[PDB]
Amino acid sequence: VLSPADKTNVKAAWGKVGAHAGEYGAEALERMFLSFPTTKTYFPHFDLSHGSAQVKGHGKKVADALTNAVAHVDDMPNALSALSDLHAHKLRVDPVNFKLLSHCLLVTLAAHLPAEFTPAVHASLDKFLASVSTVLTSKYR
Amino acid sequence: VLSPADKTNVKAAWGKVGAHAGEYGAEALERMFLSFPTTKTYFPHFDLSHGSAQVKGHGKKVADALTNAVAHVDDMPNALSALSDLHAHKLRVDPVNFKLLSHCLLVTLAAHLPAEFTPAVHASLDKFLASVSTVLTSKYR
Amino acid sequence: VHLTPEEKSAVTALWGKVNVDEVGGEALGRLLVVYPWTQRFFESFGDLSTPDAVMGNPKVKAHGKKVLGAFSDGLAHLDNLKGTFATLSELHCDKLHVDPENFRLLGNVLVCVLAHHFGKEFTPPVQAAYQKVVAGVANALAHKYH
Amino acid sequence: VHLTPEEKSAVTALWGKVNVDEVGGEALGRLLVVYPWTQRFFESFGDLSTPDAVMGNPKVKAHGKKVLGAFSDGLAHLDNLKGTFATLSELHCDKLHVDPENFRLLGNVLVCVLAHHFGKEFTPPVQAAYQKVVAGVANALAHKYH
Ligand code: HEM
Ligand code: HEM
Repeated sequence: VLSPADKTNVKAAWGKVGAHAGEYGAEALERMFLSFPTTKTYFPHFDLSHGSAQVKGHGKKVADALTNAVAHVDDMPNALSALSDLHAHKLRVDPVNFKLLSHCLLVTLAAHLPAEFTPAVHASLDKFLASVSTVLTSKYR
Repeated sequence: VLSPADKTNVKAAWGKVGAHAGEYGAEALERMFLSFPTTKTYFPHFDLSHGSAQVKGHGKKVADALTNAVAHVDDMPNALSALSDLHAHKLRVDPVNFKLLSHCLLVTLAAHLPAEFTPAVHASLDKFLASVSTVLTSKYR
Repeated sequence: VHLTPEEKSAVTALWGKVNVDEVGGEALGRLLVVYPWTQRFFESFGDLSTPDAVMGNPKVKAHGKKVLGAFSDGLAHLDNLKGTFATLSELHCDKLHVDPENFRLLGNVLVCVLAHHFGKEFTPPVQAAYQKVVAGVANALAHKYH
Repeated sequence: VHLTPEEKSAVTALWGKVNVDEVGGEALGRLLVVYPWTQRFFESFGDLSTPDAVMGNPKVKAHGKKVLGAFSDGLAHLDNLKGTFATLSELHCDKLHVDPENFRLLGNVLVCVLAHHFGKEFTPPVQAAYQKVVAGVANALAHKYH
C-alpha cells in the first residue's frame, strides 16, 4: 500500500518529469519493445521503428494516464476504471507485460533524473507502478 | 473476483475433498518440491524425503487453512490476516511460488476428484487459489 | 531438455496410453474456459461463450488434436525442441501474434488434463518430468519471436 | 548466449567505464531498499532500518563489490555462463537457500543503476543487450539448484 512518504515521493518525481512526460513514455515503450519483443505482439498495428510517430503519440497517452493516476493517488482504482476495462477486457494483456513496462519506466526515469532517482524514490516509484499495474489488471476474470 | 458461481463451485468441490484435504495438501506439497525444486529454498529446516512427517504435518496446515478460506470465502482478507502477516512480513515468500503451489493443488484435486474436476470447476478453483494467493501476498511492502 | 533417461522413459510410457482425440480437446477447451482471454485468438472458431460450447465445439476438438500432434512430435525430438517448433514459433509470432506467456498456461492445463485422466497413475515423479517437457515446448515455441 | 557481437560489443565498452567498487554497492543497496524482503539473507550486516543505513552500510558496500566482481567475471565469459557460475549457483542454493527469483530483481536493479550513472548513453539498445546479460547470469545462477 502506497504510504504518505511514498505518495509524496511520487508527486515530486513526476512533477520534475513535467512537460517531458510524453517523451519519457515513448522512450519507455521503445525500451520495452527493444528489450522484450514479446510485448510487440500487442501492437501488430503500430509502426515500431525507432522514432515512430505512432509510438511517440501512444507514448503520450501513457504518460498522461500516469499523470492522471498521479493526480488521484488516493482513488486510483476508480480513476483508472476506464483503462482497466480496456487492458483487461478489450485487450486482455498478460500481467507480466506490465512488470516489463514498469521496469522500463523506471530505467527511463532513472536515465533522465539523476538528482531525483534516489533509493527511497526508486522504491516509491516501483510501488506506485505496481499499484497502477494492479488496478489495470484487476478485472481479468 | 469470486463470483457467486465460483463460490458455489469452490464450496461444492472442497466439501468433496472433505476429510481428504489433509492428505491432499501433502501430495501437493510433494508435487511442488519435486516439479519446482526452487520452492524448496523455503523449507531448509524440513525433511523433504518422499512422505515425511513434516511434509505430512505441514500438508494438514495448508489444507486446513484453505478450508478456513472456503468457509470464509465471502470475507477472505479478514479471515487470513494472520496467515497473511506470516507469509509476507516475517517469511516473505515470492508471489511466484504461490502460482506453483496452486497449480500443484489443482493437479492433486484434478487427480482425486475426477467427476468434480470440470472445466468450470477447474476454472473457479483457479480464481479461488489465485485469490488466496493475493490475500497472502498483500502486506509485503 | 536435459531429461533423465528414467524421465525420458517415465514420459513416453504414459504418453503411449494417451487418447489423443480426448486429451487434445480437453486441454484446448480448458484453456479457453479457464483463461478466457485466450479466446480472442480463436474467435473465428464460433460459439465459445459457455463451457459446454467450448468443450463441444468440433473446431475446438479438432484443433485440440492438431495441437497434441505437434506435442507428440516434440516428445520424439526432446533433444531438439527448437528445430521442430521453429516454424510453429514464427507462425505463432508473425501471423497470430500470441504472447508466449500463453504457452505456459497451455502447457499447464495440459498437465492438469493428464492428471485428470490417469489418476494415481500420474505420480508426483511423472508430473515433474512432464513439467519439464511442457516447459521445454513453451520455450521452444517462443525461441523465434523477434 | 544469443548476444550478437554488436550487442556483445556495446556491453563491454560500457562496462569498461564502470566503477565496479561503487556500482556493486549501489545495486546491492537499492535491492535491499526496494525489495526489502531481500534483507533477511543479510542480517549479519548490522543496521538496515532506513534507506541511509543501508546505502551507507560498509558491509553492504563491501559485499556489493564482491558481487560485481563475480559479474564482471561473467562478462569475460558470455559464452559459458553456466560454467562460470556453477560454484556460485550451488552455494546460493545449498548453503544460502536463496530463491533464484531474486537474481532477476538484482539484475533489473543493476540495469537501473547503469541507467542512473550513464544517462542518455544508456540507450534502449544498450539496455536491451544488458537485459540479455542479466537474464543469462540469473539463469546461470539458478542452473544448479536441485
Ligand atoms: C495456497 C497458499 C498457501 C497457504 C494457504 C499456506 C498456508 C500456510 C500455513 C497454514 C502455514 C502454517 C502457519 C501457522 O502456524 O498457522 C504456512 C507456513 C509456511 N508456508 Fe505457507 N501456505 C501457502 C503457500 C506457501 C508457499 C507458496 C510457500 C513457499 C513456497 C509457503 C511457505 C511456507 C513456509 C516456509 C511456512 C513455515 C512452515 C514451518 O516453518 O513449519 N507457503 N503456510
Ligand atoms: C505450446 C502449445 C501450443 C502448440 C504446440 C501450438 C501449436 C499450434 C499448431 C500446430 C497450430 C496449427 C499449425 C497449422 O495448422 O499448420 C497452431 C495454430 C494456432 N495457434 Fe497455437 N499452439 C500452442 C498454444 C497456443 C496458444 C496458447 C494459443 C493462443 C491462446 C495459440 C494460438 C494459435 C492460433 C490462433 C492458431 C491458428 C488456428 C486456426 O485458426 O487455424 N496456440 N498452434
